[PDB]
Amino acid sequence: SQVFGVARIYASFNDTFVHVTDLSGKETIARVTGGMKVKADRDESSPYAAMLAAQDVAAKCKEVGITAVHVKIRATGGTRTKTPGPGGQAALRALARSGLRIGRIEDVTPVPSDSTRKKGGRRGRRL
Amino acid sequence: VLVQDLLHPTAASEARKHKLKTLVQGPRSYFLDVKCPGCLNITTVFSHAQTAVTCESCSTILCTPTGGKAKLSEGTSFRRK
Amino acid sequence: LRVDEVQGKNLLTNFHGMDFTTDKLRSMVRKWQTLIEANVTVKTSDDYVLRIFAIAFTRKQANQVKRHSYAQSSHIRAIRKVISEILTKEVQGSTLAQLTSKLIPEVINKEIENATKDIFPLQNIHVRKVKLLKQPKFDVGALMALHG
Amino acid sequence: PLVFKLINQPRPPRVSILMFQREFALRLLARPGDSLYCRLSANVQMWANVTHIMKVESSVVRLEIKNPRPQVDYNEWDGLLRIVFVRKNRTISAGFKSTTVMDILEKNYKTFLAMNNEMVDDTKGSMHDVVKEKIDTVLKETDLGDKRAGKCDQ
Amino acid sequence: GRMHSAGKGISSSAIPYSRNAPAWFKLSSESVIEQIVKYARKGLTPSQIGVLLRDAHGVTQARVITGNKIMRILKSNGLAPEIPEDLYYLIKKAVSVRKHLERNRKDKDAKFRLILIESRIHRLARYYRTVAVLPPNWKYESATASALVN
Amino acid sequence: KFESRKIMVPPHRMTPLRNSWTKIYPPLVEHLKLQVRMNLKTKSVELRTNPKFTTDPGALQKGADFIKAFTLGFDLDDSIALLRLDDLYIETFEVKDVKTLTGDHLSRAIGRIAGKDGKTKFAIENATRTRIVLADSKIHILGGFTHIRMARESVVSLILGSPPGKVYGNLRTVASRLKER
RNA sequence: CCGUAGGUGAACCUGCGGAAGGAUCAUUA
RNA sequence: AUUCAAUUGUCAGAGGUGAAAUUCUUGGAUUUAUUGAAGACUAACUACUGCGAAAGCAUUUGCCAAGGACGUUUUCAUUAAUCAAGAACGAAAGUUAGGGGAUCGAAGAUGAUCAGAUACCGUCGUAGUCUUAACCAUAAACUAUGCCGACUAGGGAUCGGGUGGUGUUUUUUUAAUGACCCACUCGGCACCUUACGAGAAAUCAAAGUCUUUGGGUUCUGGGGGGAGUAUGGUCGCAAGG
Ligand SMILES: [Mg+2]
Ligand SMILES: [Mg+2]
Ligand SMILES: [Mg+2]
Ligand SMILES: [Mg+2]
Ligand SMILES: [Mg+2]
Ligand SMILES: [Mg+2]
Ligand SMILES: [Zn+2]
Repeated sequence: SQVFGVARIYASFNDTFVHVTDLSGKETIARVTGGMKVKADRDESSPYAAMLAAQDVAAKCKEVGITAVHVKIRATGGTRTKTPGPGGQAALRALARSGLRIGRIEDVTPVPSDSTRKKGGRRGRRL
Repeated sequence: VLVQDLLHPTAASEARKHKLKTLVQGPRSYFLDVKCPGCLNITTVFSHAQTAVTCESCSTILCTPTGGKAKLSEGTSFRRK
Repeated sequence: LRVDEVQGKNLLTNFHGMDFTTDKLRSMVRKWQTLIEANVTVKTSDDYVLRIFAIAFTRKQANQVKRHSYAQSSHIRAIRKVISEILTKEVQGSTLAQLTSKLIPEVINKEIENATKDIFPLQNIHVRKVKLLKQPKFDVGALMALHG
Repeated sequence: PLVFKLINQPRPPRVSILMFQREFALRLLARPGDSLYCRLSANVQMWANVTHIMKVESSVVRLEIKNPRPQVDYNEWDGLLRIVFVRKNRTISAGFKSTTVMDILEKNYKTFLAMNNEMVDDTKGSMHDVVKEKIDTVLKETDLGDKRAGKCDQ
Repeated sequence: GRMHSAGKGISSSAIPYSRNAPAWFKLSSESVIEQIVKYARKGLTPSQIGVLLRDAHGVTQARVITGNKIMRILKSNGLAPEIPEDLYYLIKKAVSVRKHLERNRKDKDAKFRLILIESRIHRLARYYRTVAVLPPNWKYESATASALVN
Repeated sequence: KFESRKIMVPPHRMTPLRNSWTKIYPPLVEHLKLQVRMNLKTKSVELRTNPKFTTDPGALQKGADFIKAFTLGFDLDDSIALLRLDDLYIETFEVKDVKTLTGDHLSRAIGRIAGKDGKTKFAIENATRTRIVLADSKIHILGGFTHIRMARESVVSLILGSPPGKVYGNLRTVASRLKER
């Protein structure tokens, strides 16, 4: 019937990546960062930048003609956190809002069996 | 519980407690007189027989040591004492 | 699934591996039961080298009062012995098409369920994940026979 | 680097009056058997005669550069005292074969033998040779290696 | 109690009240002591004579149907061992764990258990030397312990 | 032009699901105009749409977000706030991600984010427009980025072992220039 | 705070391992 | 999983942040996909818990010896309890000499910044972190509670063993077991109520059986500093004990 895409959302604390290609990771189709859509450095990972970036990805997918898409979402993984940030959630809201068909929503975050030492030390890392 | 007989307890509650905590210490074991049907002879076996006791003529394991009580052979009769 | 061969803008695709979604594993692990992981190193009848990871568990029975149902370590070693034997003879008695044809109707965990019912009550048994390790000398007619 | 700016300049002055922090003034006046002893103690104690006047906490200290400067290269001496002063409590033999110290030192040695044209063998140090063991041989050849950084003199 | 440990377990043989022979027992004293001596020519230690006597023959204890203990009617025949049973087993256990620790030199727990087992051998050697059923010039050494085992 | 999403039901919250499901479904079915089907056996909820419904593709994502919210401890008034607003999003984070704690250290960190009768939790919902649910090792804050960002600064103060008085002082400082602007 | 190590410092910071002598709300079986 | 290498696609960022800033990106960075190599680690399962003298101990399998508990109409017959001298072990960090050195990372090299909400921040990173041979003997090494023995409360549990059930389930045709239930029973980890009793009180099945003062035994304290300092001795390569 339709053509499904393979979508990736990578949600750090400081940007978001909305990055999609076809099956098996052949050649990347649309590619945005958080920095290119708002030039303010305080708003790299804003949900406004996330929705406008995912809207431009949806425009790219519409002009190449891909309607259905399969998405997996992730954090950095590893020693840092597991579930994605809210920039990924706003990206999901934008891609569903865009009128593009969605196929599957899962969470392929790279999860360790047993991690190594994180980059904070004994005391802690956040503030 | 200010007063109760420690001399004459009720026998339902007396063998109900531990082996060593009775008024006179008694075992809770017995002896089994076992008849395997193949040779028809009386063999007196401990109820907690901790070794592989065979019969004296046939090589039939009458009981195997399994922890507390020794399990007897299947299809084999037994008596108390 | 891995792509190998070209037929005029159409592509033959071969088996490569199986996995679950990670949220299935996140829901699937219970805080009040004992988790068993069993692993076996496999050479197949069709000269593949494979790795099979099977997961078994501990049930509540229909008569339980206990709020937790743990298992002793000798029980766990016995079930892991049984899963290794069932998986080993099952993959040795079959080839790749029969492995895929027994993956879909859950025959293997049914063999686990009725072969381990004498050891412990087991629940939610599936092989989780399939790895290819060695690929043999490349064939042609067997792959189109898999396509045919 | 506070005393480094007035240890190697052209046309050295007559005297040097200045106020610094007091603990650096303890480092310029540290005995070799002290925990206060450092590399800069050696740097003043054979390039710049120094004594303490006018304790102010801060300290005044007086410096004079020796006009007959002794012929010691500052780069190699500074590097060796750095790599034995950072590992102050350690010894000297195993401290050189570190991870990346044991690249940059034989880089310095290969530039040191670039005008000497010494043949680097296939024996080169992992069992008995110049990257691993001839370093131990030449620290055995001098007053260092077993005597630590809080005991060796000039 | 329970020295060289922290357990407080009570798990032991009870004894029945009856100091006389049981009524259902039908075997004679000369028959059971010739049973004891034919089990003694097989070289077993007196705990196993008691256990196989309890299981396959139904004898309650040795002390009731004859007037003696087990080695009273074993040195009456003069088949008593030259060292007592439990001390000999402690030597066997010590040379077994010494074999393990000469195999593996990093096992600290086996070394500390060797210290505990050696303490038990010293205490039992003191007691059995005190009664002088052991000669007074007997001292433990580990090489002579391996000699007495082998 | 149908679309169905599949979502997982926790065992810890299926009894308030069957308790307050009568208050859950008719607001979204009436106002938001969707279709819900259960699978009580397989812990699954079917959120489906139809061309006979209204054309609104983003509210299907919103409905999956309501059930994703209800997955993680969240009550129904925050579902009303998620109905009415759009800037309000969800977060999880782990106790071990800030500081490696074990056992009673974990219990005292959960006590520090909880507080005596939940009062430091009360102080962090009222002064920041956030909503707090504590799991065994997961922290959950709803809201917008200016709100949840100062909630981040407070909670990584508190789970680092800073005393709650400094949390209250920094909390009213950031609340003061929050309501000032 | 304790133990160890280091840069120092007018104070003091940092690396590794421990302790609470520090504040369990809500929810459920 | 992380890091790095090889191959792959594509285009203005990636990085870090109270905030910015450094770092490296037409030789296509971050990221996507196919592999490979390295060394650590053993998450979720994980507590309502287990073992060990303590420190400590979470993948599977095999071997090696060890240990508690229970059962015992076995064996020895006081062989016991506590401990100056002496001895074994002893977290982390440290020390010598090797192998390895992925991540993290005190020193150092670097940038900063802009304010008195403020430097926590970044990037390389040596030592180390890992292992082998030998040292070192300290911790908030904590249950802040010596060890053995007896008595003075129950009950909801649980872990390991045992006993019993015309108890359940698992079928094959009834059993056998395995799992579950009940009534116990010892022996551990813990809980909740009291008060007879203690304490200054918080609180406590021991912190009770102590002015109605004696079951056995080992160590320590005598107002606060000076001070774990001076000095002597002792061990250690030293740091130091
Ligand atoms: Mg003792
Ligand atoms: Mg006792
Ligand atoms: Mg105090
Ligand atoms: Mg002493
Ligand atoms: Mg001490
Ligand atoms: Mg005094
Ligand atoms: Zn017979």
